[PDB]
Amino acid sequence: REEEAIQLDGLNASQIRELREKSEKFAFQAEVNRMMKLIINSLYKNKEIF
Amino acid sequence: VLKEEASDYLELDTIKNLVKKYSQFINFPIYVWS
Amino acid sequence: VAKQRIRMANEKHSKNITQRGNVAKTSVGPWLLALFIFVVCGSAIFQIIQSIRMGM
Amino acid sequence: MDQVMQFVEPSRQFVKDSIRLVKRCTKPDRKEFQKIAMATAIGFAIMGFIGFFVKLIHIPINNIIVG
Amino acid sequence: GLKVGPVPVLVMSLLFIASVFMLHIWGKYTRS
Amino acid sequence: DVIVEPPSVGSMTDEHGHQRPVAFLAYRVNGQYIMEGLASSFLFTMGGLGFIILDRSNAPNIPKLNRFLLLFIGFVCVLLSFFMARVFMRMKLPGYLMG
Amino acid sequence: MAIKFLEVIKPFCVILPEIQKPERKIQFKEKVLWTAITLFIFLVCCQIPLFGIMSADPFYWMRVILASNRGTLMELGISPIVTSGLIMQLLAGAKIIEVGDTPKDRALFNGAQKLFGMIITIGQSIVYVMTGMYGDPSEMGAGICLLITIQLFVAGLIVLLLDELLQKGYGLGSGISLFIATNICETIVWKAFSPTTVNTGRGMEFEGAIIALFHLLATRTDKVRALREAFYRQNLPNLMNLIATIFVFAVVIYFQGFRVDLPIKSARYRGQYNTYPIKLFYTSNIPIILQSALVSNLYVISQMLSARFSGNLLVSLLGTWSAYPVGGLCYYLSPPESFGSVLEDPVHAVVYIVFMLGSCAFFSKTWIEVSGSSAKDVAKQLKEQQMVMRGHRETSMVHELNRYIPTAAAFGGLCIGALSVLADFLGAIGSGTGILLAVTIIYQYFEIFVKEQS
Repeated sequence: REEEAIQLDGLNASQIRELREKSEKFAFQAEVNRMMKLIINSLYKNKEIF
Repeated sequence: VLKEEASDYLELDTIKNLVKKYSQFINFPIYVWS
Repeated sequence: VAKQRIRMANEKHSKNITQRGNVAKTSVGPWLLALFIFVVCGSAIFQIIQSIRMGM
Repeated sequence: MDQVMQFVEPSRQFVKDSIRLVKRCTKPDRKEFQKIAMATAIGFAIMGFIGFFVKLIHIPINNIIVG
Repeated sequence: GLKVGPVPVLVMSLLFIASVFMLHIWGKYTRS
Repeated sequence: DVIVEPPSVGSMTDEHGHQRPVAFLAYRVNGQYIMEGLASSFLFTMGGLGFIILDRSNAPNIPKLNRFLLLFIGFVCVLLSFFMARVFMRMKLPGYLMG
Repeated sequence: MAIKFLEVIKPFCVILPEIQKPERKIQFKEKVLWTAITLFIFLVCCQIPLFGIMSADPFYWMRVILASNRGTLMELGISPIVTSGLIMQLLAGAKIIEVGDTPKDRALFNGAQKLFGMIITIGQSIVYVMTGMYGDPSEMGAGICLLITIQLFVAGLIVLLLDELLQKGYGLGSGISLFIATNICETIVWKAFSPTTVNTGRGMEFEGAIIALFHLLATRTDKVRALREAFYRQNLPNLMNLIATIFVFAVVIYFQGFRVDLPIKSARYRGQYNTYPIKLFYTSNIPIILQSALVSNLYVISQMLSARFSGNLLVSLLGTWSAYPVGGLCYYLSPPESFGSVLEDPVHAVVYIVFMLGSCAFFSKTWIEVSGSSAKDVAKQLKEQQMVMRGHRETSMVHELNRYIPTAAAFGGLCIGALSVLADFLGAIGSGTGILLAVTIIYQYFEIFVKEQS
């Protein structure tokens, strides 16, 4: 209960938690993104790397 | 001797974009015809 | 006024015999009118344009 | 600047006209004014609350209707 | 241009409001 | 609300991320948000009034048009108020009345 | 010409449905109830969200609904209908459009304007879908876009019928006028008592001014510091903003009563005395609408012109854009942002105030001729009524009205402008023009009550 009480002239405990969660969680999603491309791609078909 | 599908690569902008995309970190200077 | 016009109008009325019950009964600033038109039309057109601009 | 001086004469006269119109028009009396004030106040509150409640109810419904 | 009684207009209005709620719920179920 | 000072609406997240506002406090019966509590309370009052207006409608010496109109309002308030309340709880507790 | 059009449109006009005539007069309990049902159904519809709203960040349109009205079913609302009405009136005043005096011709004219409003709604909806404001048209799909357009179109059509029913006499007054008043009053109450708490970077605060005062007082040990914040908090609705609003109402009520009444009598029957009233705000809110429209129209052209031709000296001279015009004539037209700024640049403040009053007064007088409410039109209307002034010949009556009608219109334009300027500086919630509509509509309903009590 206390972790969500509106705090005037202060930052709510819940809010800070959410914030960092976004940073860490968002980055983790990027790892899935990278693997998705590598596997789901066709490299040589889209061989702009030439 | 590029293929017909590779005409886009022949474009001056396209080659420069590829150099920035992949070869930007090459130590030696890279020159593109202009 | 020339008296000659008395006879002139008399013959005209004589013609009415053929034009029965069909005789012709008779015989706003310009700048302001234009000014209002763009104001009312402009508001509608501009409101549409502004909505697209605000989204864009 | 000639037009501005010419305008001054119309400027004064219609100002005189306004004063005459004020004198002729009926002026609401204090006692009747109180009656209007209560009537408007009651209508304002009664009508306004209907908007207030309907808006409040909708907000939870919005969550359910769309995630 | 048909002349319509006031009460018929009320019922038609309500049906339209009901339909919109049905469409939203149908949208979630069809997605799910 | 005064003692616990909960927010009007909270926030949630998903794999797509981003902060959903929340109106209903899920899975705890003794916790609520400001908006949710007032919305539920209004329904309870409305249901009670619907009966009283229906009772007044039954009085004699009322016109045909007045009597029909009053009855329609009475049933609408009673039925919507009761039915809606069940939906609100069903969302708050997913297993409500489920067996 | 226009009559020739009317016959051409006549097959189109027939399709539009019309409300039934009330067979007999409705008693008061019934009289009130019909309006109330109309009010609730419209009010609920205004907040219903749309379907297939799509949206990068999902749940964007979710957060949008809980704040403003953007994205709701009634977003088009009354704006299409009113535009149709105003344009039709202007054409008649121009005389480019000709309306037959006979009842059948006038009925066709009413049918035409209703149809014209319908056309406006379709065009406005189509533009929004094309602009992709909701989302990319390709992403939505052909089926979704068509359905969304259908939803708005029916929303406009239903509004027309509800307004017509109020005019027909089932419910007192006109539906559209009541609807506009309803939201304005709703805004005042919502700001005062809204419990939603919005998180500012420093801290979360309650939207409601009264709610904010109570919460702030308890939380803070120092009462004096809390009290000052509640009264003069700039970010959120102030306590002072409400007190200004109440003061503005008092002024509007007192002035609204002002009118001049001219003795009139029926020629046919002796002993019958009636007075024809000319109100002080004879023009009504129309002048302010025109003046604001012109300023907005000029602003849009000036800002757009700057982008296309930044180099041109002329575009900069009229206005320099930073969008707010920092300098130039358009900057002078802009209202002063703050009282402190006005002190900083008195010449700018004086120019804006003088222009604001002058523009309204001039527009009101010119509007009368195109409006059709001129003294010449008034006299002819009385003749059909068969009611004439007492003690004067018919021709003389026109001169007698001309004594009062022109002066009233000019003064009314000045007065309406004066209130509008006054409202912003005080900071009272809501536009001054809105305040007049609320009091006027409420008072008309009150007058109807008086006969009923008998």
